[PDB]
Amino acid sequence: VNLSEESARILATNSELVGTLTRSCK
Amino acid sequence: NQVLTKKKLQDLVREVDPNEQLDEDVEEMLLQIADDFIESVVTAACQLARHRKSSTLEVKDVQLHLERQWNMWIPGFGSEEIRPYKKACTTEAHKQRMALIRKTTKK
Amino acid sequence: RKRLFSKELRCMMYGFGDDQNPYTESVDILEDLVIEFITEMTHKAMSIGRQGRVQVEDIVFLIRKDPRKFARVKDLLTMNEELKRAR
Amino acid sequence: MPKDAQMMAQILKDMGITEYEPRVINQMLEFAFRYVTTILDDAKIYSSHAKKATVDADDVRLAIQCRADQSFTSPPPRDFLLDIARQRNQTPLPLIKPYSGPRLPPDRYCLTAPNYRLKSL
Amino acid sequence: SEEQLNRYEMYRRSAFPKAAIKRLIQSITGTSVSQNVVIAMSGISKVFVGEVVEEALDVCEKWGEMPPLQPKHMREAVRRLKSKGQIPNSKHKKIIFF
Amino acid sequence: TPLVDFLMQLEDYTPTIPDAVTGYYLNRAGFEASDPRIIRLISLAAQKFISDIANDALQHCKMKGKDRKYTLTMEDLTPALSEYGINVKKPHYFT
Amino acid sequence: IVPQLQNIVSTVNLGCKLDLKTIALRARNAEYNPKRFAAVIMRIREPRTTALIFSSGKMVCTGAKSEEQSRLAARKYARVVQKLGFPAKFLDFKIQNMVGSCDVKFPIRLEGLVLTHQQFSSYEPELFPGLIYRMIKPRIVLLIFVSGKVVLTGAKVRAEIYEAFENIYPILKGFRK
Repeated sequence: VNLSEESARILATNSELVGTLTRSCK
Repeated sequence: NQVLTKKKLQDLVREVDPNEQLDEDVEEMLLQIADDFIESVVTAACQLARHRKSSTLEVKDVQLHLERQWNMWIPGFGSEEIRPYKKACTTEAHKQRMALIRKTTKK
Repeated sequence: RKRLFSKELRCMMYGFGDDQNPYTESVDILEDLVIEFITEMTHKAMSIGRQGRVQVEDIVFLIRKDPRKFARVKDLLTMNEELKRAR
Repeated sequence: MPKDAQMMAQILKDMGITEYEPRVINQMLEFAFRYVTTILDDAKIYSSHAKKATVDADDVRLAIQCRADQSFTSPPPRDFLLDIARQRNQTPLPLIKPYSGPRLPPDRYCLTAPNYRLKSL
Repeated sequence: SEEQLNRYEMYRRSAFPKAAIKRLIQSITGTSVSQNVVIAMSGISKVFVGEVVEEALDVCEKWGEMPPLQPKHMREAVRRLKSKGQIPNSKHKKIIFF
Repeated sequence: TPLVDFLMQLEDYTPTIPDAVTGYYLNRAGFEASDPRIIRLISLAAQKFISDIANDALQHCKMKGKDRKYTLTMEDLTPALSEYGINVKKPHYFT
Repeated sequence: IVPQLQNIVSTVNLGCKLDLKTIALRARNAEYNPKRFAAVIMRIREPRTTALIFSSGKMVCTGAKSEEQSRLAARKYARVVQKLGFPAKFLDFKIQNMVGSCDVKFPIRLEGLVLTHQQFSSYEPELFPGLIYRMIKPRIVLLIFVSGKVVLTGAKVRAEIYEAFENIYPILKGFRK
């Protein structure tokens, strides 16, 4: 049960720090 | 109605080595090579499009000519999901003729 | 096709020095490259070794020439065996 | 002798080839097997590109014509060699200097060069 | 520093999800793969992304541009990698003898 | 100079292909090799290519599993040549 | 902070050879699956405990949460084998492993922890979301998670778990987020 909930916490912080605004380019 | 304009070509040389010039002959020949490449790719893609019994040139048949002949994969376009790869449709006639090469060899 | 690697690839480009906020078009090019690489490796693996089956042994023969990728595969497999032993 | 090696000697006899090595017939059957299994290679790529089941005759007809440019490219045609010549054949012949010793192109087109080599240390 | 520790965190913790690549490979084989295949195939593709981005930042440092990566540095990244044989294409029958 | 450093390392390795064999195939290619180290480098490159093809063939043979004597059959050499630019296609069963 | 034990694995020799079919047919809650594994899996209820009984008379007893509870469950398993009819002696009882877990009450940053102690810590995020740190003197394996939960495994006695946690606590406080 410890392995199941802690696996998604390595990826949840990978959606708060990196990629805040979405850019584009000509 | 020209597609390359000798300033986009000059920056293509400046991005490689900025202390390098081309001569008039080299520039003309490079423009000619670009025009020939465009013509060949377009004709082959159009023949594949005519084969799909369609009248629109999609990006799926400019892909198949550059990959098979020119060894070019242009990344940023994306395709549909490739179907499950059929490996060997070896027919029964080959399964019985090749089972005669071994029958004479060891027996 | 939709993008199945849009949020994961932005963490990876930051991991190799790009930015915290890369461009969507660059992320798209990287996603297309990854899908093409996986497809090519899978076809060659189906041809080599057991026909119609992709195995770790076939993948290892295919990646043998390139040093960086071969080292990573070996390290991951050994670490996986060690973690299973610890469990 | 199979029926296609008995027919390969007929093709060379129909040409001006009366005396050939016996290894030639084994070579002209490997070329004829590599060619049809390269056309039918491309004829299976084009059948799946138009998304059909079998390999029809219009797929093999395209696979023949779409590899007559890279696999069997031709010497240049007669209508092109005439136009290249008849603009080259219109500039006059230049005159010759009286005493120029060895007559040669400029130094970037000849093979005269100092032609170095490594010091065998 | 304080950015190098955040960058080293993303260099290690980031991965493609195993629940999607096992869906992606099995759409190519037809039947089934194993867990030790998906573990390796998710790991080689992280090296391959790190083969491009570490080399697309060499294209950007060679030219006069900054860290944001335009697609100009990414098509050039695949061009330089393919000329060194790093990007495999199994649809181009190559010939060395001519 | 990488090539010079490699030539210094070669100052010990002796290639399987002799210098008269390599020095003849450069004569048909267009030059008489004066320095006997250039012949050595070309021979060593050729030896490496043949060794790589043969080793890839041996690896396919070992993978099919028979483990006593490995025969260099065409079934192991023909996929091992296609990784380089050699595409053989041999026929069977001439009708 | 104190680590509470969660799992105790012990072993006990009964000394008498057993044929497993009569134990599987007579005793309750006994599971035998030979085409799968070669032991009888009997569970009790009062102390939530599971025993693998082998045909050579050796028994593995898992699941209890102290030493006295594991010993009492092992005695219960020996007497339920005894009352079926086998002459079963409690020869040797040894606890193979003791497992404990604890929360250190703050988030932990694992990248500095692998950066400064890479000799004893193996950390791979994709394979498992945890850091394996091997203590050389206690001989314990610690799974350290980012949320603050630490799991200590691979110990024979209780004092080894306690000394390993008191060893690894100042490092974890030094690497607080």
